[PDB]
Amino acid sequence: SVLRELVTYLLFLIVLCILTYGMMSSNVYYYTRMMSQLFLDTPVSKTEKTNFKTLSSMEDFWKFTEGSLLDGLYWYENLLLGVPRIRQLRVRNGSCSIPQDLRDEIKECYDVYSVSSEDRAPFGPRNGTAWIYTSEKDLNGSSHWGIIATYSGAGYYLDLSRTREETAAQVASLKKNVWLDRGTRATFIDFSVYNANINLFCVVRLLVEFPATGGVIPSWQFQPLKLIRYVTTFDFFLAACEIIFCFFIFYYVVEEILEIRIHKLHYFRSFWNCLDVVIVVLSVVAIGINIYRTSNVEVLLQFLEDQNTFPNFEHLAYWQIQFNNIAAVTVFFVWIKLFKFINFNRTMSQLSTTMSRCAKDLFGFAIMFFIIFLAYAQLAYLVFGTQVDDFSTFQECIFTQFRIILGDINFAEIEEANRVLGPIYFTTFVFFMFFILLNMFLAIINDTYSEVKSDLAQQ
Amino acid sequence: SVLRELVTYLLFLIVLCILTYGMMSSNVYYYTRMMSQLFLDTPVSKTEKTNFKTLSSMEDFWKFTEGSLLDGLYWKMDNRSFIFYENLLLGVPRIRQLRVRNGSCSIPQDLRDEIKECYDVYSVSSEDRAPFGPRNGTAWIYTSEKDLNGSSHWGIIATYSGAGYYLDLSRTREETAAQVASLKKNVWLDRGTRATFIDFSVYNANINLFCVVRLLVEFPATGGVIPSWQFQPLKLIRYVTTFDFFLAACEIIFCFFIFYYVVEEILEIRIHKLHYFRSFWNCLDVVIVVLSVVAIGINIYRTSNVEVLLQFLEDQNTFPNFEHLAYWQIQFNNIAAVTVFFVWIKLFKFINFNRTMSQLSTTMSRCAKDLFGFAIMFFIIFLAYAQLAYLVFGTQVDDFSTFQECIFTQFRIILGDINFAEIEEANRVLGPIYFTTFVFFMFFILLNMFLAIINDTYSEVKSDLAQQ
Amino acid sequence: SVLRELVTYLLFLIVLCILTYGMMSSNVYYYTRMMSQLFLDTPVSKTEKTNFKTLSSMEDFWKFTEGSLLDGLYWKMADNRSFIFYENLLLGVPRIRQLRVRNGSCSIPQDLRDEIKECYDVYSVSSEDRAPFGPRNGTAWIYTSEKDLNGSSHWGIIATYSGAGYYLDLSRTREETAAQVASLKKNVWLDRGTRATFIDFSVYNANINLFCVVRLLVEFPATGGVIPSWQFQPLKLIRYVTTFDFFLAACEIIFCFFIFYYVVEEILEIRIHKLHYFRSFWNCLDVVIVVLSVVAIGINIYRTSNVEVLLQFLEDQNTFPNFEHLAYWQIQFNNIAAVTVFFVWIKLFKFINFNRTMSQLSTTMSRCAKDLFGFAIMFFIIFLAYAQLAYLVFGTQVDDFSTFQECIFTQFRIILGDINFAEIEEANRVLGPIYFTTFVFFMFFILLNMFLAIINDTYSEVKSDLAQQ
Repeated sequence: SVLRELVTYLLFLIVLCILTYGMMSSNVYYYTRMMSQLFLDTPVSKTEKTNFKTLSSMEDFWKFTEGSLLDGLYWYENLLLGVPRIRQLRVRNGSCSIPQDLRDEIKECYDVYSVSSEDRAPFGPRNGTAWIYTSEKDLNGSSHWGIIATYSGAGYYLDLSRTREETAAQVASLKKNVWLDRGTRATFIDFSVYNANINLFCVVRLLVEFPATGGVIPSWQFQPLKLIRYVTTFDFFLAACEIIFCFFIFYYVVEEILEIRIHKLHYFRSFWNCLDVVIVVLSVVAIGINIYRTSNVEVLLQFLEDQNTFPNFEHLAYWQIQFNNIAAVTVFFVWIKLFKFINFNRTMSQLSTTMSRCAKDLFGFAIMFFIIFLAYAQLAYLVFGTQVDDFSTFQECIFTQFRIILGDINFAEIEEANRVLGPIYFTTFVFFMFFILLNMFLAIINDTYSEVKSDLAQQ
Repeated sequence: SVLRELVTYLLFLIVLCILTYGMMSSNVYYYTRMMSQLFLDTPVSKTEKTNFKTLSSMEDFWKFTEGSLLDGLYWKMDNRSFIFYENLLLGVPRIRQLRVRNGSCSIPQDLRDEIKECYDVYSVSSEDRAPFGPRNGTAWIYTSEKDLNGSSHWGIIATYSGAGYYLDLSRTREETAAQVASLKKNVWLDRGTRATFIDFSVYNANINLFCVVRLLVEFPATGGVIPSWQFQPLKLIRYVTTFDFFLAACEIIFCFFIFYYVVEEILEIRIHKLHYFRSFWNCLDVVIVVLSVVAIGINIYRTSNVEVLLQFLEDQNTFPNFEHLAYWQIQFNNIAAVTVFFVWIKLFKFINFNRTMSQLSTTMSRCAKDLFGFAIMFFIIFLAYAQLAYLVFGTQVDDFSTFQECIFTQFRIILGDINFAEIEEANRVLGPIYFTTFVFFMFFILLNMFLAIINDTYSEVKSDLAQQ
Repeated sequence: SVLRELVTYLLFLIVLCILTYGMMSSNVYYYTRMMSQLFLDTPVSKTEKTNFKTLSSMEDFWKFTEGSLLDGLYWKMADNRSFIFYENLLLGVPRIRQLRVRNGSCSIPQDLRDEIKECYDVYSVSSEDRAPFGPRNGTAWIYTSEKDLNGSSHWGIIATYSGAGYYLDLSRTREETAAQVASLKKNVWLDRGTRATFIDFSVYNANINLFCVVRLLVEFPATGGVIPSWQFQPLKLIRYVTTFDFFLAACEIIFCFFIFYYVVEEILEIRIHKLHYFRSFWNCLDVVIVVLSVVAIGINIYRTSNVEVLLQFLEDQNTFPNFEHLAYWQIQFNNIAAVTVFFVWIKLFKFINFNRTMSQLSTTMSRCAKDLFGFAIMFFIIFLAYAQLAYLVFGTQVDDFSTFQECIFTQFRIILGDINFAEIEEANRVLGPIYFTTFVFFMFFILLNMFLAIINDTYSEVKSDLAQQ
């Protein structure tokens, strides 16, 4: 009856497990450590200890862009794959309204970054393309969604060279004619690498944000890509597994459309059918991303030998990230669907009936729990927001509250920032979470279990 | 009926949130962060690895003042000083110490033949009010609290006063260094010194936000140094942008809501339903109204009491007195945060839109007199353990040095965030006994008693409402 | 009536708190912290990063004695006194003392009596050396008895040492203590037979009225290595100075009167009425409190009445102040007072019955104690089985299971999640993960829930019985 259904699903599960195991051991994560450590951890020179992880000004950034960058870009032992690009976004003088109370000394004001306040005039000597505005369309750029703002794709860009002898000269020329004024608000550096020692790709992005209050906020992201081809037999086995998984999910969506065709009258009143639909949509988006990257990985090999043109390879990294994050939740949902099927004996029948008969009550109390949770998170944001660095943003406040529930409290800066109303908040939060609120879920489950056992016994 | 109350409560909550996050400028953290990293983490000199956070003596303070402070204060492009090329230093900084007099404490007659001086711990009754050193300037002459425009501080060791021996520094670096060198030559920090303060302010005209800095160094009566700091941003030129006018309009609307709520509360307390505090929502409304009125009072008091800013602006070569404004800003922020928390908690009055939520609310309500009655006993045991820990470990751990610190350590014990390598070496017996018994009684007795009360109450409430 | 008992207990509690928290006065934590940071955390020299807390050999100890110790002891301004923080006065001179064992004090196998020549046992009073050695000139090379040294046993980490040994009294200035220590180092003073070394001194700090007694102990185990330990204790020996001291004395007298009254009342209530008197748990608490209080009073009387060492020091202040027994008895008195305060606060449960909510909870606890004891026997038997298995398997490798008590402490910490599974997995790749996983699973899934089952059953039973009746 359900033997085939269970069997098909079990077959489907082992295919996913094999694919994940093949994906879990790509020997790439080691490579990304040992490639990021070259740029973000090597001092700028033999004298200073400053690196990209701990930038603190503009002069050290100028030191970094001629030095620890060129030193690690031309010499694990990766090599270049084209020409890199440096771009900046900046605001315009007079973007503010200085209060009339004090204007005899404050002559220049630059607002925080925004599209309305962005500068478009040609500044400095108009010799090249770094001293003139180019729109987002002309650069084929997109948003970045940085730390303190979101940055567009336009700006003042300049493509570097393939030989360090000329890249150093041109970056020194850009340093001589002052390029990073007070209005500079962000700076991007991008390039691509091959590392011919091991066949594995990567695209890099380096960001420096200049706040209106002084200082720098360095940010980075490394995302490798794979050019997997028919090399070994295990690769052939994985490819065959991928193909049979594509056919299996095709069959599965056929049965799903059949289910929604004959049983269209009611298909969302059950919790499991929603699981099936989310699983199938995540699977289809994952396979779409996979086929997209497989189609587009062949375009990029033109830059391996010699091409003096910047390769625009950020969408590949974005979609690789999305693909990984979709695959993780997909396999989690598949394992939960497996957890559904265990209803063989009377004991498991009682357990499943108990878990199913107390779903609306648990959902109902989740609302109260999260109302209290977000009230506490908002209190923490309003009290420690400016000082602690663990509560600087609302979502970071929520994450810190979840970590505190799992016993990862600090309480050092919490008490230092506010000697009263900080300890009060911590003690009340701990007392109410660990003794009162979290026990309501258990109370609901206990009462439902007792009711189910009594009902079956009297039946 | 209830819909009108719900919608007016929703509008009140919306305007309150808009007010709170209007003055909660995004990414204001990095301004104070850069200031702290500049004035705290910087080593006092190129050779030394000591900074302000790790001061341990008085020569360390003298090296810091002539070192990291004069580097982080004065920048070159009587010209002005821009800290990060954006932050402008307003006026001059001020340094001020508090002293005690020889003879404030008495030496026993047994040891009077080898110990002469005796300086008490800091107190107002034992404070030095006499000139000393080369008595020519204001750094060697006592100036009272009112003649100096100060107030109490409440440091770590004690609560210091607003008087003492002060000196207003200069606008440039060349002569400020000379002033500090002269204060170092003629000994300014003797054995009598009990505290020292440094204050200054910056503007950063890009955003419209002042910053007030205070660095406190306490010299305890046993020897040593306890450093402290405080960076607080302020906004005193509010009306600059259109969003500021929007915020002012929301402020007026919020005052209108608070007045309406006060009128209704007086009406419902004076004649109708006298002594109606038997409910919970009424008490919650009273707390919210009282907190809102206190916040409005503070805002009214310190929204037009900005004549210190005008007095600085008419002559910018003086010390800007912005400490009271920072203190009242901090108090206002605390009151507003608590008010927002309680307004959010009030939302439970309206979530009864089905049977499940109503049943959950009833179960949570009917277990209020039992959980409170057992929380009394829980806290009796908790405070007994805290007292024992204070009496045993209060001299040597740093986590039990004060009673409140003892209480905080215990809530942290439950989360497993302890050392136990310092509890066990502080007292080899009665330390492990403490830890073992505390863990056993917290996890195996009282937690299960809380859960038992909750379980029994939920079952009884559900059964009785279902049967009725 | 009950109000009389309540008010008398409240007055007793108030007096006891006044006394104990007057002893725990304004921050002496910083007084202790300054000294400990000055001596323990100061690196032995400019280049090396070694401090007293991380000694590893004999040469490290010799660097510490000639290095950070003299710098932290003697401060500058004719051979004047040294004020440690310009405020703490070094009293008299410090003393250094060691313990030794005899050459050939063990048993070595006859199959190696030509390969192994010298042997020194672990420390024991039957194995300690008592003969002159080296350049037998002064008191550093001649054994001096415990009675002649006015000392006592210390109970260090490894063993309980004696009050005797080879001692030397240092000087009042750096230029002479340095020479004395250099002469001790040249004519080798620390051989392989050394088993311990002590350093003692005291300071005053007249700004407050509080002595500090410091002892630094370094043990050399028979298997090699160094184990450092320390002890900083503040004392008040000149009590009556200010008016608050007179207030504390009056409170002391009042507390003694309360203890006498309680003793006579409990004696007259155990004389005839209720000759058993012990099956109440409140009478047991009363007698526990009375016994602890009279022990504390006796210790206080027999330690304060003996400040004769202070007088002897005050006659001539170029001698070693012998404030060791005073610090020891101060520590004992502090422990007894802390426990007494704990139990007096716990006795407050006798009066919180003002309504039904507290009454039913107290009844629930009383009626569940009898079953929780029965289950706790089994819980602790299983706990001790796990502890002994961990001691026997991981005891020689992990450093967290070296002794049975350490195994119990480690298991209680594991219950909190304060453990490092990597260290216990490396020691034994099999039976390590099994022990940890099975312990966590059975402790949290089975043992922690039977307690809840019993508590909930008894609570529901008593609530329903009261409601029905």
